[PDB]
Formats: sequence, structure tokens, C-alpha cells
Amino acid sequence: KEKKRLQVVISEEQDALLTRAAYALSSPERAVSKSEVVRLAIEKIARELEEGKAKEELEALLKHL
Amino acid sequence: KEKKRLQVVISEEQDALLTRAAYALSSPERAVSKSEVVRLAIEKIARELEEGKAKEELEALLKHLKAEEGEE
Ligand SMILES: [La+3]
Ligand SMILES: [La+3]
Ligand SMILES: [La+3]
Repeated sequence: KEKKRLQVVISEEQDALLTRAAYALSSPERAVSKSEVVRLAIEKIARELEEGKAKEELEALLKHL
Repeated sequence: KEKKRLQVVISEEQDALLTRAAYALSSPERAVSKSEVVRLAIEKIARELEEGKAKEELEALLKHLKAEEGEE
């Protein structure tokens, strides 16, 4: 009702992108875990779909599978 | 060519956002699951951090998200 266990299979390249994003977002004063990067990505995509941005890039990367 | 089982706890609001995004990106000709939306979000935000434009905004949303982890 308040929390949902998300199970997603990812590639090792997406794992590497997760690590690079986690380090890029981090700083000496704030630590960023991979799960926080996932939640932040979900929130950012939700906002962009609220604004309708980068749809050419969203479908470009989705068709890039 | 490895893979990785990923376990992440999310709020019900983000799960609903995941559903809405899954349907919005889907079509009768192509199905987009919630997990595929998660992968697309990962690659999208990683690319955004490589571009170096929206780092301030991502840090703000990140701060507010870390403010929500502590006991709702
Ligand atoms: La809630
Ligand atoms: La490999
Ligand atoms: La691979």
C-alpha cells in the first residue's frame, strides 16, 4: 500500500551506467546509492512525460534495443 | 554479456507513474513493460548526466527524494 518491491533485469552496460550516474550525482557531503539513482530516474522520466520532452530521444533509445 | 537482478523499493506513487509511463509509451504494435521503462529511465538519466545540462535539477530532485526516505 505504501512500498513496492521492484524486480527489473538489467544489462551490465546499464549497471555500469548506474554506477557512473551514482558517482556523478554523489559528493563528499551526500552519498547516492544505485536504488536512489533508479528512483530519481523514474521521477525524472515522469516529469518529462508530464512536460512531453525528449520524445524523439525516448523512442530513439527505446527503438535502440 | 552478463545480466543483473535488480531489487529496488519504490513508493506507490512512483509505481503508478511507472504504469502510466508504460501505457503512454506502449502501442498496439509495441509493448512497453514497467521494467523496460525502468531501463529506459536509467539510460536516459545517465545520458542526461553525460550531457551536463540538468545536473542542478537532478541534484534538487535527489535532495527532495532523500528527504522522503525517512519514515514517510
Ligand atoms: La506513499
Ligand atoms: La559483456
Ligand atoms: La551485454
